Amino acid sequence: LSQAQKMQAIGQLAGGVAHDFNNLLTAIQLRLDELLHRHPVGDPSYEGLNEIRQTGVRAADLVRKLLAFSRKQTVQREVLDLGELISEFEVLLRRLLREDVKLITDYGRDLPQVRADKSQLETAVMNLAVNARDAVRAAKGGGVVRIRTARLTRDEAIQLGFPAADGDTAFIEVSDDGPGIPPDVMGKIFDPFFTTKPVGEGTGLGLATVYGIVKQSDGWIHVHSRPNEGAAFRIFLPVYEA
Amino acid sequence: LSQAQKMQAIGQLAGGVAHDFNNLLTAIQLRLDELLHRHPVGDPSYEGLNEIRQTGVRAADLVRKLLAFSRKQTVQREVLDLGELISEFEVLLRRLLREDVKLITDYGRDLPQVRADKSQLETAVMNLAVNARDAVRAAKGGGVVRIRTARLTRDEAIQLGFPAADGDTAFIEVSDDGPGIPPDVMGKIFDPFFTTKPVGEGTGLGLATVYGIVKQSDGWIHVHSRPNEGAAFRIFLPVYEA
Ligand SMILES: Nc1ncnc2c1ncn2[C@@H]1O[C@H](COP(=O)(O)OP(=O)(O)O)[C@@H](O)[C@H]1O
Ligand SMILES: Nc1ncnc2c1ncn2[C@@H]1O[C@H](COP(=O)(O)OP(=O)(O)O)[C@@H](O)[C@H]1O
Ligand SMILES: [Mg+2]
Ligand SMILES: [Mg+2]
Repeated sequence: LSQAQKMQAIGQLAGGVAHDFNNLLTAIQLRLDELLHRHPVGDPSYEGLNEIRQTGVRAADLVRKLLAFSRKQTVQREVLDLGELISEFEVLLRRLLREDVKLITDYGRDLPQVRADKSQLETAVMNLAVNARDAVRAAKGGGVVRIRTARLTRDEAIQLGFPAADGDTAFIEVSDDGPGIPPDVMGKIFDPFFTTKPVGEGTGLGLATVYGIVKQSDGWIHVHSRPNEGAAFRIFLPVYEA
Repeated sequence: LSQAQKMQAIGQLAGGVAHDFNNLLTAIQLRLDELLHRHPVGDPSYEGLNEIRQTGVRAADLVRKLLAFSRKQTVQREVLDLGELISEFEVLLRRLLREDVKLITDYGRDLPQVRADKSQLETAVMNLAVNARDAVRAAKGGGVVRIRTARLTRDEAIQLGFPAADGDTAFIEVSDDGPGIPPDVMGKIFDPFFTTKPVGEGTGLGLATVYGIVKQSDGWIHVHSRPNEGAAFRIFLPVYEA
């Protein structure tokens, strides 16, 4: 879980980099094949652009083959009671908060069955919690983290965050009383290695891990957060039956 | 060991790619800053080269931060008896050969103490063995893998393979009766993801793993092999005392 779950993080970062990287790479390929058309065989600039083109084909290939390997990781999708899951999380959740941070937990009606890798959801939810914990250091006394497990019908899902709800849906939400996330950053936030926290503190690994896990679990994740009025990360998973 | 040692491989590939990649990247940077000097602000080609330059600064950074994370892995350097190590390896070595492949094992005099991660050397030696096993499928009946644990004085080391021997030195060697490795390829052989074996079979992971482990262990690795007269991979580690 610090060894087996570092292996896990590598999976989810490798998957996200692969996405960012390949988009960048396309930008580069477009531009370079454009320059090659401008400055072909005869031009002094052709050799330099070609050498770059072919040396880039090589550097990209290594990266592609590494990322692809660096994912190839294993998951046990269990049927899990959603409530029973969070009740056992409560203990670590209590462990890492303490100090001041008031914690309030809120279990809804008719709490659904959900298909997922248990150890993954643990991490997902812990990453969110730790995030919420650092987001309220400033209030000392104010800080107030709130996690809200619940059911949701297709309609209740859409307004809460998830546009593409087929039918019923399971819902987790780690809220907080922090400063919130400015619009400037809200887009870049699950980006691998993105952080506002300084060099030695921040890594930018956490939410890429979360994003990957949610996506990995047939799931949608969505945030609403205003400036000054605290963050709130919400996870949506499909309900299970058989 | 299939989970904990996939994590291990990621370490050693990430470390090797990092090396190859950074060399490629330099080639590209040289050429691109040259083109920017040729075609500056005013030139139509300046925008395309700059856009490429800055989008490349971004794609490289992700890769750098991933590789650097993707290594950060853990090792227990034990003092290990060199002979006692290989005797327990004999069992897996016997496991994976069988069929035809004649095996001969050869334990030298005064068999030294060596400082290393046990599970790593297991893998290193298994990767070599599996390699030797596939390298003699063609003789059916001929194939003959030979592993040769032994001591070596500084001089005996130099002629066997290792130029930079301080003093005494521990020596492992997995030889075979295969076709050998042509000069064309001998350079590219520990390169991450390099293989001659076709797409579905080969991965090119094995010897990058080995190279990394040897280097990881204050160690030198060297091969002599002629065309037609079978491969022979040799590992040199420093002897231990305290
Ligand atoms: N609950 C929150 N409140 C305010 N800002 C947040 C919260 N969670 C995440 N962020 C912002 O999003 C960034 C990305 O999160 P993460 O991937 O965990 O980075 P880090 O690991 O450095 O915190 C953080 O660096 C932070 O700037
Ligand atoms: N004992 C050997 N005899 C002949 N060729 C070898 C031997 N060991 C390695 N090679 C060559 O070196 C390449 C690299 O080895 P490795 O990294 O294990 O690649 P792979 O995993 O595909 O075998 C092999 O693909 C093969 O072409
Ligand atoms: Mg975090
Ligand atoms: Mg191999």
